[PDB]
Amino acid sequence: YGFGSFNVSSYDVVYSDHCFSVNSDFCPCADPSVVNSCVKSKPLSAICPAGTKYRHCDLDTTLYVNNWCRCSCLPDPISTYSPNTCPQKKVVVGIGEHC
Amino acid sequence: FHFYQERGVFYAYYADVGMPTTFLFSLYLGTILSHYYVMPLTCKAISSNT
Amino acid sequence: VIGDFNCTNSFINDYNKTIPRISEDVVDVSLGLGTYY
Ligand SMILES: *[C@@H]1O[C@H](CO)[C@@H](O)[C@H](O)[C@H]1NC(C)=O
Ligand SMILES: *[C@@H]1O[C@H](CO)[C@@H](O)[C@H](O)[C@H]1NC(C)=O
Ligand SMILES: *[C@@H]1O[C@H](CO)[C@@H](O)[C@H](O)[C@H]1NC(C)=O
Ligand SMILES: *[C@@H]1O[C@H](CO)[C@@H](O)[C@H](O)[C@H]1NC(C)=O
Repeated sequence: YGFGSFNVSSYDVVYSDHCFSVNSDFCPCADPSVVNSCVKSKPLSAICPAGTKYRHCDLDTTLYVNNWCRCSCLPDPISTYSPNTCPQKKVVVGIGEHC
Repeated sequence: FHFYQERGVFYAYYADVGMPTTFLFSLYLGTILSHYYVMPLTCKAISSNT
Repeated sequence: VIGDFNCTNSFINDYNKTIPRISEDVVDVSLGLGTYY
């Protein structure tokens, strides 16, 4: 997805603190057709590759607010702690392997 | 063939004479392999009509 | 699918739903099949 680089100093060392694992058909871009049906809190979408699956969005309707796309991973995977809904599952590094 | 993974490393065993396999190679990866596939062999004349 | 790069899309039978029945067999390790040195 285009990790380019981390802008750091000359002698900075980078270390992570939260490692996440996904599946092998994971796409953070939303579907480009359910964005053509929602109004409130509209998402960003694009074309995902051959085999991947987009982000799911609920079509929520209430008495104060109309049809809005209630999708996962809000605010962020680092602080959303109803985490059976955003695919980026938290992990811990095993022996011999990288984050 | 045996193909397995353990602690970043990939291990391959093979045999052609007999049933038990012997060690072919190992390879450090640092990652976890999650899927495999057997490719279809588009041949010309191997079929039932051949 | 396998990759995500369009190499060739000539002669693509994309209009089908019949999953090929694959095969089955039973493993039998009784004579050494499945072991190594
Ligand atoms: C780090 O790089 C980005 C992109 O080149 C730039 O926008 C940002 O200002 C840089 N950081 C600093 C402190 O200059
Ligand atoms: C190949 O198999 C078919 C199946 O019935 C049979 O009719 C044919 O004679 C076989 N040909 C050879 C060369 O074995
Ligand atoms: C895939 O590449 C071939 C090149 O021969 C092209 O004709 C075809 O339109 C491409 N497929 C798509 C979906 O663009
Ligand atoms: C799948 O293709 C075969 C031949 O290519 C055909 O006989 C069969 O009806 C097809 N099934 C479907 C659901 O399209």
